[PDB]
Parts: sequence; C-alpha cells; structure tokens
Amino acid sequence: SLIDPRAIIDPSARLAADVQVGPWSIVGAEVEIGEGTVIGPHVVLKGPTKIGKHNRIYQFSSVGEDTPDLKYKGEPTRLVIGDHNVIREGVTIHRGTVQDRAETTIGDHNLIMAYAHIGHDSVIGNHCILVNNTALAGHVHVDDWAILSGYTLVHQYCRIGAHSFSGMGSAIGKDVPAYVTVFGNPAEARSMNFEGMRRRGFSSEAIHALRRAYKVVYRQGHTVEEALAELAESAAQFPEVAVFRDSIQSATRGITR
Amino acid sequence: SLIDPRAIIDPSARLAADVQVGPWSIVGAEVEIGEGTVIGPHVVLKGPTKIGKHNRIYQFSSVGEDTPDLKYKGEPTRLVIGDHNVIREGVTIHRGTVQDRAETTIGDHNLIMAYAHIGHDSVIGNHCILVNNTALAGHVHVDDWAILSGYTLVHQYCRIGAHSFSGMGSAIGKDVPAYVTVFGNPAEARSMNFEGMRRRGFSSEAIHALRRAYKVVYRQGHTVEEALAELAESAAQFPEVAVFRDSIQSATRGITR
Amino acid sequence: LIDPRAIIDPSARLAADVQVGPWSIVGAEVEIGEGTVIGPHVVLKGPTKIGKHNRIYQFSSVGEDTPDLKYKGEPTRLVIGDHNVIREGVTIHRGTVQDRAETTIGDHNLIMAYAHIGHDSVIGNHCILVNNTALAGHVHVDDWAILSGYTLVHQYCRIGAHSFSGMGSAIGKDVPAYVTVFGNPAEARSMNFEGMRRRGFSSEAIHALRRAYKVVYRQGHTVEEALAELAESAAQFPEVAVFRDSIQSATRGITR
Repeated sequence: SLIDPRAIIDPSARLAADVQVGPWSIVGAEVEIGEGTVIGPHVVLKGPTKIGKHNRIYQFSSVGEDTPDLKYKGEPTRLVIGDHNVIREGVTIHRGTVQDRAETTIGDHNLIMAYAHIGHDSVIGNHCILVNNTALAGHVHVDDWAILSGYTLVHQYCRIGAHSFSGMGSAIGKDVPAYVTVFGNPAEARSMNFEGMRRRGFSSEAIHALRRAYKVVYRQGHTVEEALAELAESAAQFPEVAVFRDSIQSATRGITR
Repeated sequence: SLIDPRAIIDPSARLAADVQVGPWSIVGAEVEIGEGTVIGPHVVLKGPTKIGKHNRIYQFSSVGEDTPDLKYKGEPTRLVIGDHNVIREGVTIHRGTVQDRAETTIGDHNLIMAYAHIGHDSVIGNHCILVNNTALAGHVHVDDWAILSGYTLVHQYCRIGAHSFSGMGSAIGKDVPAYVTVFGNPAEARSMNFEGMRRRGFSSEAIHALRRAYKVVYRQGHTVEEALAELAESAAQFPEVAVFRDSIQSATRGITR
Repeated sequence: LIDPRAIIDPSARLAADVQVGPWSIVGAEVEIGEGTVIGPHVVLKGPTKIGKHNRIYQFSSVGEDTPDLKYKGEPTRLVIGDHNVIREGVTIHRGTVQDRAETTIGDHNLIMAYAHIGHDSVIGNHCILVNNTALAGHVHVDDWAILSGYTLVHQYCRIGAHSFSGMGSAIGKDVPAYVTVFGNPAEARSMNFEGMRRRGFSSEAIHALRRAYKVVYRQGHTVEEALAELAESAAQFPEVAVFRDSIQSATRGITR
C-alpha cells in the first residue's frame, strides 16, 4: 500500500490518490499533497501547507513548522510548494508570518539539499539549487536558476538574483544581483556566472551585454543611482540586462560588492 | 493520552504533570522531565538529565548524549535544563565530562534554534538566543541575553558576555565582552549592542556610559589592566558598566578585538 | 538484538551479533558486519557494505544516492570498514560512475554530528571529522587527519595524513600531510606537531619535518624547487617522504 500503515495521516489531510508516504512520517492537519509526490520515512509535515505534484521529500525533514522567530504569535500562516521539487535529508522549511504576507513559497523544479533551511516568508522561484546547509534566515527571495553552494548563509530580507551563484561558505548580508557570482565571508562579488549562462544557452550577444552591465555597476565608480541611469539603454535592448537592472533597483539591503 | 504509546519511556524516567511525549521518542534512564514540558516526536533524551518546566523540545533533537570528544566516557555526568526553553529541530546537547564540570547547564527562557550544538560542559544562562547551527565546542559560558546569529562557531573555553551579539557565520576564538558585537572569521569586535540595551530599558545615561567604556577598552591603547582601572569609576556609578568591566576582568585568555 | 520495530529488507545481510535499534531501516543490498550497532532512527540504503564493530547514531542517512545531477541511477557503492563511529545526523552518499563508482571509508574513524561525506570520497583510518565537516565530493582524506568543526572541503581536494584544519576552514586546494590550515579561504599556518607526538615520532623526524615546512612555505621556492630540495630528507625520513609525496600528488596546487 502507498501509504505505510506506520505513518500518521491526519483526517483533514488531503492526499492525491497515488501519493506515497513512508513509515513513521506525519502528515498533519491541513496538509495537502499533490499527485505523484513521494514522502519518505521519518518526515514531519505540518500545515496549513500545500505541496504540489511529483515532489520528493526525504527523511528527517520538517516541512511546515512555525518559525521560532519571536514575532510569530500562533497566527494562521501558510507554506506553498510547487511541483517536481526534491527536498533532501533534514531540510527545515517554516511557514510565513502575518507581518509580511503570511506565506512561505517555493516554486517548481528546485533541488534543496541536506540540512538546508528555508526561513519564514522566504520565496524561492524555479530551478534553484540550494546545496547542503544553505540557510535562508527569513523573508529571503531567491529568483529562478540561482545556485547557492554548500553552507551559504543568507541574511533576513536579502534577495538572490536569477542565475546567480554563491561559493561554498558564502555569508551574504546584502543583495546579490542577477547573474552575479559571490564568494566568502563576508560575501564579495567576483564577476558573473558565465559558465552557468553558457550551459543554459544564453546568446553570445546577451553575455557580452551583461559583461558590460557588470562594469557599469561595479567598475566605473558610479553610485547605484548613476549606474541604474546608465543601464537604461542596454536594459531596453536585452531582457537579460533588464533582469540585472531590475535586481539592482529592488535591492533593500544594498548590493554585494 | 499525553504520552504517545509509540514512545519508549524507561522505567527509571520521571515525568511530571502535563508532560507530553510524542511518537517514536525515547526518554532514557535517569531522565527527569518537569511539569508542562512538551517533547516532540522523534526526540532522543538520554540521562542522567534533569529538564525543568514548560520547555519544548522539537523532533530529531538528541538531548543528553555523551560527547564523542572522549573515546571512553565518564560516568556519571549530567545535563541540567531549566524552565521555559525552546529547543528546535535537530539540536544536539551533550552532557558534561568527568574531568571538567561533570555537568552541562542551561538556564531559563532560552531559544536554541535548529541544528545548534551545545558541547560538553557548556553553561548557558537565561534569555539567550542561539540561531540555527550555532556550535559551542565545549566548556563555553554564555551569559544572559546573548544572541549568537546563524552558524556562529565558538571555540572551547570561550566566554560570551551578557547582551553580546555575533553576526552570522562568526568564528569566535577569544572571549566576547558583555554588550560587544562581533563579526567574521576570525571574529572581530565592531561596536556594542545598543539596540539590545534599548530593548532592556537601559537609561540613556547608561548607554552613553557603555559607549565611553568601549572606547576605554578598545580605542585608547590601554592595556587591559589600565582599562580596568579607568573603568572603576563608571562601573561604580552604573551596574550596566560593572557588567562590562566584570566580563573583561574574568577574561584570562584575552578578549576579542 | 534486532528490534522488532526496525525494517530489515529480505536482501540485507546481517552478521551475527549486529544490533539494530527501533525505527531503523536496513535497505536492500546492505551488508553489516559483526558487532556493529545501528542506533534507532537510522536509514541505511545500498548497495553498501559496513564492516565490524561500527556504531551508527540516530538520524544518520548512510548510503543514499547523491543529489548531484551527474548521478543518474547507476549501480554505485559505499564501503565502510571497522571500528568507526558515525554520530547523529551524518549523511554519507554512494559513488558515481564518473569516478570509481564507490565511496570508501576505512577503520577507526570518528565522524561527528551532521558531517557530510559526499559521493566518491575516500577516507583512510584514524581520522576525526568534527561536527558539520562537509566533503563535497571526490575528496580524499588520508590517515590521522583531523578536520575541526564546520570545515568545508571543495570537490577533488586531498587532505594529507596527520593534517589539521581549524574550525570553519574552507579548503579549496590540497592540504599537505601534517600541515595545519585555518580560515576561509584556508591558509597554511604550521605543522601538526601534536599529531607527530601522538604517533611517537622521533625528535629527529620532527626536526626534519619542521625544516621541510620551511622549505615549502618559507624560502620562496616554487613547488618544483621545493620538491627537489626535499629529496634528500625524504630519502632519509619516511615521515618526510609522506610530506613530499603529498605535495607531489597535488596537481591542482597546495594550500598556502
């Protein structure tokens, strides 16, 4: 049987008909699970939480717990996870807080490796990779295709841009623009994720435009406001450069330099 | 029933009124648990260990294990935990060693977040916050109201002062005086935790006196002895400054600079 | 010995004397050797061979597939030797066909809580990996090495015999035998004299190693020049030859 008899399935939980649940796993009240999702053994799921289709959740994960953050006071808040995600061993994923939008959100086709932490009110897009013990403190936005190497630490409210990359052990206290590569503690900008871009099939023209955009922001002594003005032209020509420019414009904690 | 039948409760364990134990948890021999304490599912408690009242311990925590530091364990050694603490997912807390204190001690109103590690013979006071994956290597003393941010690493024997703060990813190798903020690997002193003082309702005069005290110790080229002598007058006027002065006086192995 | 609340696959193979705690899973094609104690809440997946007198603590996942995207379902293995202690929440992944299809651990190793041993890593004997040490993949750790808490090791790095990392080190290049490294990024500081004394090295060998460190690190030599300068001492002291050989095998540079 797909649902192990040693699992605890709350009567309010809603499981699509071919969901699998391993032994000694807990599917709490107000947890909804979509078709084809496999829950391993020793998993704790707490609601209100919606999990989509064809996910996989490994042992010793805690998905949908309250944040311990002292600003949370027992309010009805949610977690939403999309489709085709892989959540590895011991991952912790907390629900949102009413102070923000009362929801933690994860998109599709993400890979969240062992002992990663996804703090309250974080928003992960699609196709992201969080390597072992990556920790998102709270309110962290990770845009599509971003890769955070092992033991990357991300401060509350930070944004991590699309197709960006952090080296192992990075401690990110300011925003990481789209396509930027960062390393170290504190995290330093070291150019763009050109290898990731080439692998994903970005055009040579867009890569060239992005190389120039990086110079405008980082290498010409401009203030952020002067850089944004100087980027307007290239951003109007290349969507990739608009994604870069928009990531700089939405930065609330300054940008990683 | 408050005690789940799928839990294993040793016959020598002692459980007070309103104790709850979740499924697949182990309450070992010589574990005592005080009133109102909630043990989650998948928790391992090992003794001899005394846990006080109204605590909460989350899934996948191992509380009371022997340290792996010594290859041949001593017995008996103890772990004492006070009241109103919250110990989150996957936290490890080791008992003391026969050489040293023979006890690991945690006070009241602490918040120990996911995957934190409290090594053998450590002593935590009251109202502390250890953020995710904070690791106290052994024999570490953390005084009241200290905050250690995510993935703070503390070397053996170090003392963390009252109301101090470490930034995320700090690696602390020397004592942190009361109120002092430290960052980085290796950790360096930056300023004081003025926000914490204001939260505690310190007077503007005490805060001003603490700002001056930081300069006396860090910024005027005094030896520690001289600084202690220069602080005597302010320390006699302000109990808050006495706390600072005392933390410097007790630092026999140097202070974080 | 085998708790009735454990799940033992019919294709698993347990020696006599093996203990398995409640709510542990011993998966298909897992073999376990005599005297090995599996705690409660342990997940073992195969094909995996575990030797004798090991102890594996709760919440460990031993023998899972790597989530690394290059691993595509292939039959890969994991081999663990004897007298190892694997503490709470340790994750150990099997190998990938791209390398040698095997993750390998030797004997008498102490792998502390939440350490991670990535695919195709090779650990020798008598090593200590302190809490949350992470070996990313294809990492070789030679005998008696000590990695302090939260030491991160990049793919393909080699960690020399008797070497020591300080807490929080991020290691991106090879660490020569005996060398002590600290920081992110990791930097060489000195030698692990304590480890030499633990092995009973003679005062002459220790003096020769102190001199060898200066040849490599403190006389402005290139690696090639240093290797040439070490040849004489290495021929005289096997302990120095271990150091020299660790430098010679470092094709991607040494930690400085």
